[PDB]
Amino acid sequence: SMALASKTAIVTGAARGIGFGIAQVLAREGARVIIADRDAHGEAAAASLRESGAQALFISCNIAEKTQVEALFSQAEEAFGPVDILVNNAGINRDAMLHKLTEADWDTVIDVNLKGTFLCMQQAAIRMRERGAGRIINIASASWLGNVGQTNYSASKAGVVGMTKTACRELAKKGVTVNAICPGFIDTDMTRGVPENVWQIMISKIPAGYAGEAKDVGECVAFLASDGARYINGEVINVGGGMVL
Amino acid sequence: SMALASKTAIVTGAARGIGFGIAQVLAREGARVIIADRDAHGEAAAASLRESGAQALFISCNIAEKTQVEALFSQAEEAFGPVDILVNNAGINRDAMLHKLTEADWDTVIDVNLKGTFLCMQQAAIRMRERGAGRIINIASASWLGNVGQTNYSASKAGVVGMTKTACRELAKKGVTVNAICPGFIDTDMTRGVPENVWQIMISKIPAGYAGEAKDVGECVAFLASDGARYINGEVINVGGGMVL
Amino acid sequence: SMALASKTAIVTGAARGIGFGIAQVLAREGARVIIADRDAHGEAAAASLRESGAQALFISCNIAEKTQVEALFSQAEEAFGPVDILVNNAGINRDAMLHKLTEADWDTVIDVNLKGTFLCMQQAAIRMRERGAGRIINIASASWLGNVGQTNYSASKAGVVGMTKTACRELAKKGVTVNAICPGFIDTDMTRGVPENVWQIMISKIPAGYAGEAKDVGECVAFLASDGARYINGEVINVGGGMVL
Amino acid sequence: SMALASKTAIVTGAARGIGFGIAQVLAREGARVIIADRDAHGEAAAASLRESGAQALFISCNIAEKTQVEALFSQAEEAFGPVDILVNNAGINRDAMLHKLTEADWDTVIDVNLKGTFLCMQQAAIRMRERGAGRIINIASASWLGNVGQTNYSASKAGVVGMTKTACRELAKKGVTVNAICPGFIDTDMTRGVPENVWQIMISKIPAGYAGEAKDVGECVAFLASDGARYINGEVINVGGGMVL
Repeated sequence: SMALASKTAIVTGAARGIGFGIAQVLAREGARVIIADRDAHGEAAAASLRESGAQALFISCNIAEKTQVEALFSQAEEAFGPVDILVNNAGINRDAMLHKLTEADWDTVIDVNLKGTFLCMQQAAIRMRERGAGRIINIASASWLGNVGQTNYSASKAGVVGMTKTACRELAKKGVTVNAICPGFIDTDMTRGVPENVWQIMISKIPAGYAGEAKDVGECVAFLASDGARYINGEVINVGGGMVL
Repeated sequence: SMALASKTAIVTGAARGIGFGIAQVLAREGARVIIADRDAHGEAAAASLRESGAQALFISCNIAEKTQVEALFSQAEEAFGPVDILVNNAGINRDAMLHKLTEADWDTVIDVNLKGTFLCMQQAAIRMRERGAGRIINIASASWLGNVGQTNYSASKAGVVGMTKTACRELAKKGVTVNAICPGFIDTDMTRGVPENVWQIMISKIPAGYAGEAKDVGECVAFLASDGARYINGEVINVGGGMVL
Repeated sequence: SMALASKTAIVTGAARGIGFGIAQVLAREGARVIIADRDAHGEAAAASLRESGAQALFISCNIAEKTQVEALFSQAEEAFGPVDILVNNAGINRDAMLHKLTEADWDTVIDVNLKGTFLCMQQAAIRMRERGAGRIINIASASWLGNVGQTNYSASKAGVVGMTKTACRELAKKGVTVNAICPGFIDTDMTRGVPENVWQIMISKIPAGYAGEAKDVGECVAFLASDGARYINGEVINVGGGMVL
Repeated sequence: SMALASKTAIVTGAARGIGFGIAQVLAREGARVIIADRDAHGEAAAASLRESGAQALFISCNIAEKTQVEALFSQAEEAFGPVDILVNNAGINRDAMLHKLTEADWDTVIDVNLKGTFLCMQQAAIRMRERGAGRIINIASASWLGNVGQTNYSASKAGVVGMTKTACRELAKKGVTVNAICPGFIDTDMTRGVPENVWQIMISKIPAGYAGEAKDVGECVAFLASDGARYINGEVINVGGGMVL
């Protein structure tokens, strides 16, 4: 109980899906949570958390724009005090085969997934290194080591891993940990359109024999955010039931 | 509080060092703990846990002998009920350069570190797969990807990683998780004789800038042992403050 | 001798350094080589190859612009016929600590190193998948798993690894291999420009005890480009004398 | 042509299968080859190489016994001069699920695959470090990161990777490289003996869409053995057409 009592956390992309489950678990452990998203459903997400007794706020933000990320952090800190935990979960897909991928679809995915994560990491780092404490948890993807149709997405999520590791080397001596999680196949409100035949193939690749839930990702986030995980830094942890993509 | 309430754990090699810190954290979270070791100080270790309010017992065992591992599990279960958590921490070093390593020093390290871990995993697996639940956590080493003077030790700990991954593939569908932890440079009661100059070199390789404590390893074990970590399987998690060996 | 006889290769970033050594080895093995670079010294590079008896041409190109990459490939094929081998070596650095990295310096490094590599891979893939044969060799970096001061560079080079792996999955069945090489510490004008203390530290991290040459990278490229390496696909091979960064 | 002219190689486990394909390619490149095996078909293997124009000799050896490995190296050097290249390919399987694996089947696989490889590496290292040159190439397996039914085999082959990396760290400064290859799914008499459903499943896991040949592994061995690969050390290279097990 209360591993993260009165810590302030920003979770990007947390209106739905994996990010909302992360937010739920952080709130369960006592964190005050900022849901940062472009999706207006973020307000309903924050309200759901509040209804359960947690303190939460939605801040509408496009993380690809530095000025908006700056404003996000300033507003978060005005509301809830210093940001102790940043979870970079925001990510989009615009899949296409390598020979067909448009420049626009390339650009959009790199801008959100990779640049947006950099911009948020940067705002956290500026603050956390001065304060001498912090947690940065990046949500990458099982696709970081390749997946058909995901030239842009795999580039973006592998790039997040590289930044995770660099950031660990720069920030560990300041009392900050920076780690990445790679979810496996997670069944959420954002995967309700996966065809049955495709689910069967996915499940066949999972030793556990079932698709995970958003809260499985959230439990790992909450551990990494805790004081107990002070000596885990620069790691890439799969939360996937053994699945190899 | 009490993430492992009602659970029973065997920790091998837990009389001192990293293993004892693992046992302390599991006990803190409510597990009943069997300290399995050849070291007679194991009794004092179990007594220390009892003095702190935990349920703990020492069982003298040489994990390289199958009959002793069988007896360990039968006695553990007679005392404390079904073993929910196995932590394979026992390991020894008999270091030598590749061109100098004696056959006896080879044989001893493989027998304890690799065969002993297999024998304990096997006794856990037989039980856990029938019961439909379990946790196996193997303590490997940063040396699994090579270290001067450690042909035998690196062989043994890399071999533990291979078995971890195999066991995940076999046991995940039965409700068991199998994961490995690689400690970095951890300062314990078993490293009090490391020379100052050698510590300085070690610390220079750690981004965090300090050597970890046995309880840092224990926190990660306790998370992996928890119900919250049900979807983490087959992983190798470094607990080393960013250190690359 | 002549493992790549009358194959056509484009090597990006080949005016100097690692890329020029790659070009030298490909030419030694009989490839006709396009040196593609922004650096005008590319002409002298091509002339050096020609003086040795090889067929080589310099094409001035900024690989961050899709139109220039399209023109590069069309010109290459008009001169030397179908492109059998693409080596993506072009890359820039604009290093800075995470808390100090300007948006322009982020943007520029991603645009050249990551987007530019994608655009070249895409032009190769369009052609090679129709022809039923090809080689794509991406030069990543030891920094892809982190390096102080290299948030942007490490992002870009880890992203190249993700794309390498994706491309293998899409193109292997078409007779194309896609692989990456991570040079270690290679003796070039750029590494000779680091401070003396940094040079000594780097040599102390290399088991071989010396900094490699550009031609060492070239030998690995030439093997992967050969018919003998038809079954090596999606790999990331370090050419670094054992160095772990 | 003739990348390994004047060199002498020992290939263990080279009577059949992957090891014989390795021997063929080394002989094609001009090496004198010792086939070291327990299998009496080793004589026919060496005769086939001789019939093709190569220098080759069969030496019967059980690599699990140190005295036999010592005799192997002494006899090899009496016949063909200093051993420049050691390829550790010998390995056996005694597969069984973790909960069923007998002690004898554990013991035998570790003794051959892991101890035997150590003993051979040790005899090579003693010699090569004094001479200031050498190549050690260990054949591991795709199973080193887990495979159902292969607790013992996966332990043994992961252990080989650990030793490879250790040996690189000790021997690189003496002019020796130590590397490992992990074959994928290679078409041999042994893989053709799997059940139909397993064959189909395996082909579906290979991006290249076909099972490789023993000579594909041999091509990678021959490159690593060459002077051109002097700066590749401590690597684990998959020869698998992109296959992830």
